[PDB]
Amino acid sequence: NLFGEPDEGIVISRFGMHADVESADGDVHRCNIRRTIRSLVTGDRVVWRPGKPAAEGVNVKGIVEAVHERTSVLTRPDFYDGVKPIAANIDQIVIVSAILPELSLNIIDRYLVACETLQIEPIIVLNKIDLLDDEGMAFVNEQMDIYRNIGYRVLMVSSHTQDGLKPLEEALTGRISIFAGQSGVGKSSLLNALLGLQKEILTNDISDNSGLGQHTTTAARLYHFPHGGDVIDSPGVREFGLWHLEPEQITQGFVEFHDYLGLCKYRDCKHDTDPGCAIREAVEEGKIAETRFENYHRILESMAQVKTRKNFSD
Amino acid sequence: SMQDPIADMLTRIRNGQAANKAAVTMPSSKLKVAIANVLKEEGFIEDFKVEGDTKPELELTLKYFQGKAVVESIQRVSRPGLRIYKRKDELPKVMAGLGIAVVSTSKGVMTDRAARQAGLGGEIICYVA
Amino acid sequence: ATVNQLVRKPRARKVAKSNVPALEACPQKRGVCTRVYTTTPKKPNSALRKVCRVRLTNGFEVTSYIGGEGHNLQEHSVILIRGGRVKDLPGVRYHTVRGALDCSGVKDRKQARSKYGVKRPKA
RNA sequence: UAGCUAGUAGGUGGGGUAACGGCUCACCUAGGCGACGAUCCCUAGCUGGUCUGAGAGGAUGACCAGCCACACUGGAACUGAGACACGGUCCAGACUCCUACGGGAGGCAGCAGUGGGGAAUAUUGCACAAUGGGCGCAAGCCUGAUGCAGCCAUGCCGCGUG
RNA sequence: CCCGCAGAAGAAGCACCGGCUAACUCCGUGCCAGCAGCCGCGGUAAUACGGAGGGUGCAAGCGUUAAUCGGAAUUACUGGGCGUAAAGCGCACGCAGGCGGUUUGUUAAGUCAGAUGUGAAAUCCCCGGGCUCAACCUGGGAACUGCAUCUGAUACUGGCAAGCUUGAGUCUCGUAGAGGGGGGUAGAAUUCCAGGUGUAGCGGUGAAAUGCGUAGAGAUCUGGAGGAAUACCGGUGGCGAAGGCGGCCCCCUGGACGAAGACUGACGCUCAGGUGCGAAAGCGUGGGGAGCAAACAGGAUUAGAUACCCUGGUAGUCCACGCCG
RNA sequence: CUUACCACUUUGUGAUUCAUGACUGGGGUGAAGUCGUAACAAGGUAACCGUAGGGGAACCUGCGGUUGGAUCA
Ligand SMILES: Nc1nc2c(ncn2[C@@H]2O[C@H](COP(=O)(O)OP(=O)(O)NP(=O)(O)O)[C@@H](O)[C@H]2O)c(=O)[nH]1
Ligand SMILES: [Mg+2]
Ligand SMILES: [Mg+2]
Ligand SMILES: [Mg+2]
Ligand SMILES: [Mg+2]
Ligand SMILES: [Mg+2]
Ligand SMILES: [Mg+2]
Ligand SMILES: [Mg+2]
Ligand SMILES: [Mg+2]
Ligand SMILES: [Mg+2]
Ligand SMILES: [Mg+2]
Ligand SMILES: [Mg+2]
Ligand SMILES: [Mg+2]
Ligand SMILES: [Mg+2]
Ligand SMILES: [Mg+2]
Ligand SMILES: [Mg+2]
Ligand SMILES: [Mg+2]
Ligand SMILES: [Mg+2]
Ligand SMILES: [Mg+2]
Ligand SMILES: [Mg+2]
Ligand SMILES: [Mg+2]
Ligand SMILES: [Mg+2]
Ligand SMILES: [Mg+2]
Ligand SMILES: [Mg+2]
Ligand SMILES: [Mg+2]
Ligand SMILES: [Mg+2]
Ligand SMILES: [Mg+2]
Ligand SMILES: [Mg+2]
Ligand SMILES: [Mg+2]
Ligand SMILES: [Mg+2]
Ligand SMILES: [Mg+2]
Ligand SMILES: [Mg+2]
Ligand SMILES: [Mg+2]
Ligand SMILES: [Mg+2]
Ligand SMILES: [Mg+2]
Ligand SMILES: [Mg+2]
Ligand SMILES: [Mg+2]
Ligand SMILES: [Mg+2]
Ligand SMILES: [Mg+2]
Ligand SMILES: [Mg+2]
Ligand SMILES: [Mg+2]
Ligand SMILES: [Mg+2]
Ligand SMILES: [Mg+2]
Ligand SMILES: [Mg+2]
Ligand SMILES: [Mg+2]
Ligand SMILES: [Mg+2]
Ligand SMILES: [Mg+2]
Ligand SMILES: [Zn+2]
Repeated sequence: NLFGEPDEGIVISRFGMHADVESADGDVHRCNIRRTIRSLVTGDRVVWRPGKPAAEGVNVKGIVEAVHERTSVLTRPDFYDGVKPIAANIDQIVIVSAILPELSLNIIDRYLVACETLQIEPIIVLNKIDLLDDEGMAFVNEQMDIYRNIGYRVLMVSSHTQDGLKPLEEALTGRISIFAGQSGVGKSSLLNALLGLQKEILTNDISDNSGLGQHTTTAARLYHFPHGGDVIDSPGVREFGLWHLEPEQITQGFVEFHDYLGLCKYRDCKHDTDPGCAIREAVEEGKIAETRFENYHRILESMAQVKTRKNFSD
Repeated sequence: SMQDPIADMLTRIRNGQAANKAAVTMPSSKLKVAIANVLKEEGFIEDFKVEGDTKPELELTLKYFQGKAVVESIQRVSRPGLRIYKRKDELPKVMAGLGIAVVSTSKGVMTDRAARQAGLGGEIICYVA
Repeated sequence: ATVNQLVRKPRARKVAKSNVPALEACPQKRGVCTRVYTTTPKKPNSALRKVCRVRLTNGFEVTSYIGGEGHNLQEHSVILIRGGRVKDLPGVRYHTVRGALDCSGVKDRKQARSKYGVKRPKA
């Protein structure tokens, strides 16, 4: 046979031709994949079987036969490729942003819209607050509160000084949390700080140069949380554009808009300059975050630019 | 520079036959005269004549039995870059003896037929068909 | 081109590169399996090829294919390899002689038995 | 791999060899070889031939025949018509063997055969009946040359299994 | 080797069957297991995987691997190529070398002819002979395509001698040319400085912003300073070996072409090594620096702009001498 | 007993070669991963050549060159 009896297992990480699979016993192994399988990402739950463990005193590659149906999944549309998933069976995403690499009220909004379409509970963290001066901290908090004023969990943590992680640790316990965000924001460093993994094994960490940082982590790897649950390190991303999502799904994604649906005199209210747009005046009096409204409009107009492709995303 | 007059004469004949000329003219030579005599004897060329004394010129009258060139193939075999000498027994045969190979033997310039009938080997000047 | 050029330097023919250098023109060689592992083929083909990396007697180390369904090969196995080429296995240019002094024949093989070291069934 | 060479290349004289010769020596000359590849480096016994090819060529040198070189490694000579000698001598070295530790013995790349290496290659056979060879007047003796036998489907050819 | 006895009695396997390539169907399987010399097969009827039946080929052998030649004209002597498929050095000069116009004489080196000697036997081939045939052994012949020597032949190539002028070169007279090196000079234009007038914007983009302007910008006039390049002519134009060369003038200098005539008399072509020239960028030292502009600074766009765009701007761009090649 | 030649050997060294090798540089192949999409149409700022600078990456910019670039009375 040259292989052991089949068993259930999780996908700790995917590396092209072959992935890393953890058995229920908790031992991880490199395992190949059958060509019949089409999609297989981190967090997937698969039926696999290891090879007979006698070769050069080390383990031989296992084979993964099939994957179980995903419960949840985090996907992202890719030009030339369609929508592709990053990690499945996820319970919570943590949008990791940092002031130095880039400050983007636009990427955070795109992520919020996405996770709202995916029903996954989000949480905003802002890394490297050590770089900002105390005045600058008071200058970043009065717009980080934009989201905590609509309930979003907003935390500020310094990975280098391990400052204020402790609430992040608490929010991370006993759940499955994918660390997502732009490259250089500190997702790997934050994981090193939180996991407290052995010094011999650490995620790659290169410093940013000029306008933007490198793409160090090119993989998505699961990690077992010390207290309880699991986190997932993800590769940095540049554009989280949303052309696959329908335009209405973007209005739904902004949670501060349900307070004004059906209050626009024109029923098909595009809400930009159409008369009687409730959210227009709502943002006129400051009920809505101006930046959020402008971001909504600009991502809508961005969808027009990226609708040029005739490929399908269904 | 001109480093082989015999190949020049051959190609003059060839291009004259192709361009359907009536008569060609080379700067004459004793050797050129002898080769022309062979092709007149073999009915390859109708006639040849030498004019002038200080700068003599040889003139050849090309044949055309059906308007098509009588000499349909002609090529220099022993060139200055590589000389070719054959012994009497291994003398060549052009078109299996239908054509004529001109060879310079110790007894002058003669057709392969005359040469091997005289039992003499020599430098193969060229093949005329 | 010119005969003079050929004289100044003659035409050098093209010597052939042997596609089985580890054989040293020997029809077969003997080695010991240092590692048995499963590999993947080229894009047209999908499979778990059973191959073994073998340290040869003449100091050479090469990867060899194992024909037939199943093998009893493990680490420290004295096998005999033969020349050949596997198209879909890049870098595998040797087979294993099924039935050669460590590797047994294929079980219940009935046709082309000689190609797998399977003695004639008693009948 | 572009320079190499000082007994180097010549000459005279002496010596030496069976024989010519820097073969050797004294002196003299300053040459000699090299791009038509010297020197250096790697590889390699050569040929008749063998395989292939229409031929030119290509590959190659297993068997048989001719030549060469070698006989554990290095060196030297003796004896002799012929040797610097496979089963002769001396020395030195390595290894193996005997030892009374004082010293001694040996050389299968002859025929069998053993271990080892290898994918792989055979009997520790019979006879000098024949052909050769050595010695002998001869008879005859010797001959793992040779003639035969043994083993192997290794090849070619033939036959059967109706 | 011959005779006798018994009894079909003691004696058949291996590979292949998708095409190449002779030979096809069922079942199992289901991109798995597996096959495969090359193309290739396998995801639900697989003639390609495994088993079975049937068939094809060979046979005491059959297959696989290794190795050589062939096919392969795929090292092209026989018998290949180089505009775009691999392949003309960036260009030139030039030693060795290869090749060499035409006539006469001589020589006989090459070349050819004849003769002789030799090219061991075996092996290869042909006609025979002997093993019951064959393999095998064997007689005779042919062949061994080679080498050497001697005697001749003199057409061609080579050598020698004497020529000849058609190749090559010289001279006389002129033509055209951004050919080259050096030195002057001119006129526009950009920028800068100083001053005159004078107001509030200028500048830039698709739109803007950065930037400059009330100390007066921008605009306009006058004067000055400096650097770089030479509208129009201008061309499908010319010159140069190539790279390249563009205001005008002077000095030095190379080549090309034309007419006629004289002169020399093969003095020629090509060229491995070698030597030289050789766009731009770049390097060293020292000047110079108007404009332009890698790097860099800034403003926009953008997820970002690390680019395109905008405002600036260093090296460099220019000169001298070297280097790079 | 001496002298000459001289094999072996010992140093001081030089050259060269083999085996191994700490520690590394790039490469190749697979490829159903990741980040963007560099080129192919004027590939959406024409590509490419030489050179210099810059940058996670394909690449960007300057200088000169080519058409093996579309459109353009
Ligand atoms: N000053 C500062 N630097 C930090 C802090 N946290 C992390 N960094 C540094 O910022 C860089 C972030 O790299 P990394 O963690 O790999 O980035 P990422 O956001 O995980 N994404 P990617 O892997 O694509 O680069 C590293 O150099 C890391 O050490 C912090 O709190 N302060
Ligand atoms: Mg993609
Ligand atoms: Mg990371
Ligand atoms: Mg498109
Ligand atoms: Mg003497
Ligand atoms: Mg004497
Ligand atoms: Mg040898
Ligand atoms: Mg042939
Ligand atoms: Mg040889
Ligand atoms: Mg032998
Ligand atoms: Mg020995
Ligand atoms: Mg004696
Ligand atoms: Mg001897
Ligand atoms: Mg002896
Ligand atoms: Mg012996
Ligand atoms: Mg022996
Ligand atoms: Mg006798
Ligand atoms: Mg005896
Ligand atoms: Mg037999
Ligand atoms: Mg068929
Ligand atoms: Mg099918
Ligand atoms: Mg079926
Ligand atoms: Mg089958
Ligand atoms: Mg069958
Ligand atoms: Mg050939
Ligand atoms: Mg060709
Ligand atoms: Mg090309
Ligand atoms: Mg080409
Ligand atoms: Mg050229
Ligand atoms: Mg001549
Ligand atoms: Mg000459
Ligand atoms: Mg002769
Ligand atoms: Mg003979
Ligand atoms: Mg007979
Ligand atoms: Mg002459
Ligand atoms: Mg004269
Ligand atoms: Mg040269
Ligand atoms: Mg320059
Ligand atoms: Mg400079
Ligand atoms: Mg300077
Ligand atoms: Mg600029
Ligand atoms: Mg910006
Ligand atoms: Mg100057
Ligand atoms: Mg593109
Ligand atoms: Mg482009
Ligand atoms: Mg740049
Ligand atoms: Mg040019
Ligand atoms: Zn509205």
